[PDB]
Amino acid sequence: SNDCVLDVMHAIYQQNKEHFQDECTKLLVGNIVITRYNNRTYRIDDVDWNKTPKDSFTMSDGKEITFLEYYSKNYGITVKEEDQPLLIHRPSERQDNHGMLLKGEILLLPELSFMT
Amino acid sequence: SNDCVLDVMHAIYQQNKEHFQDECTKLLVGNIVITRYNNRTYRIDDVDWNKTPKDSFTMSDGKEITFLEYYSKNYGITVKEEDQPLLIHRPSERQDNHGMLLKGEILLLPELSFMT
Repeated sequence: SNDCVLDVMHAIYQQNKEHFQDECTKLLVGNIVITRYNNRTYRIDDVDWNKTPKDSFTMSDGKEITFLEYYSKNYGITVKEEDQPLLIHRPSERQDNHGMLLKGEILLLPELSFMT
Repeated sequence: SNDCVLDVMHAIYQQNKEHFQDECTKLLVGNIVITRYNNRTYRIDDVDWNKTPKDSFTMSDGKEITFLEYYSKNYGITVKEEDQPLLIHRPSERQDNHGMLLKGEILLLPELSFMT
């Protein structure tokens, strides 16, 4: 059926990629992980596929820093896979304020998380 | 089950990616495409997922050139998607020489190929 091949390989791609992501979340969301570099423990609520260790976050005074730097400075850890998604853990009284959010959101790297 | 999360997301990834590729070939291999930039027509025998327009090929005297340059110089075409696979078309009397190959192999970009 007349149509650019790449464009077809793009549609097909999406349909598959999406099934892949929906399969990791359906397997991770709900379970408990251990950040081994600090013996802590969190329960995954979501996976953020649109973020990556190259992205940055904003500390208290506004200063921004990429997850890559944050981990080598605070933990002396060199993140290998700079293309992994971020694991999301949400606290217990996060939204509350009818609309606006309170507590932020905890972001872990799959590379440093281990299952149980 | 105790195991690094990323490593799990890697296995799961493969199993999916592979299904994706096996789905494009199972849909392209056998069909006829039209390189619109020259009204030619070929029958896809394979898709080479391990190659990309950034790879190069060797002309008659050995001189190497990337598909990206080859297309802007010979056709004045600027390839957008530098991450697409290469479509493979094999001729009719290619191997012959009990072992060694004769005629090479024709490589088309999905971005420039259209189906029928």
